[PDB]
Amino acid sequence: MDRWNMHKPMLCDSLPTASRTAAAILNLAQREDVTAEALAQLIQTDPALTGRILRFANAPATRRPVASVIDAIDLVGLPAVRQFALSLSLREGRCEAFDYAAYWQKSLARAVALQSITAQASTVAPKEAFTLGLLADVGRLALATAWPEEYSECLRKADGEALIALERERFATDHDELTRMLLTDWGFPQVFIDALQLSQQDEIRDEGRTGRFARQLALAQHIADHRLAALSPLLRAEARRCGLGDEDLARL
Ligand SMILES: [Cl-]
Ligand SMILES: [Cl-]
Repeated sequence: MDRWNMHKPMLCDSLPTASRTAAAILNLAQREDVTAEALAQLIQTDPALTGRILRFANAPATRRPVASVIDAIDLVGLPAVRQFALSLSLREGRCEAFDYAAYWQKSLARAVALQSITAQASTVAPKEAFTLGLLADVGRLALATAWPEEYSECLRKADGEALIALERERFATDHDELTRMLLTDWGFPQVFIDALQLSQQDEIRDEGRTGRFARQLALAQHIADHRLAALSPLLRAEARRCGLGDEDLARL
């Protein structure tokens, strides 16, 4: 497991993967002849393994950072990435009150939504956006993994802003700050973290690419929450402001 460093909390190797997803990743990883593409498609359904891979690929010597499993593969080679995939052989999970299935389901759905949204726009590369969507709240997984019993207490007594406040008290960090710190450790440049933080405001007025990407993130989040539960006038207005064709996003 990973040590919890109070000054600079950081989990990566120890984050769990879903049993079914791990089984399938291992199956493919042990397959005699698997493509880079098939392996990446499968691996990028898992926030834990995706993070580890990005972090490895972005570690100080390398050269430019990557933000998708397929780009990591091109950069460091399929054999190295395969090693990380086979490492699952060696969880999901200890935090009693944390809904892991819900977390994994929502993370993928959001990744998929953000990819579609950005695919019809010109802000960021959709494969990189997918990854950010996948990882947008990986800080939740990390707290649940690091402090399973303490975090179960928090989860039973609070949600929303009150949960954030409770996390700060117990851990001197919260799941959103932790996410940004993780994403920063794993190689993402600050504009992406800022766009993510922006996307979490009640209302996103900000101009520029950062504002537009933030509105795209906010839309992926709210749309994903909606299916897995229409959009408010504000969100529709923000949707219109990025420019949106609809409405295969509100279902499938
Ligand atoms: Cl440490
Ligand atoms: Cl604990």
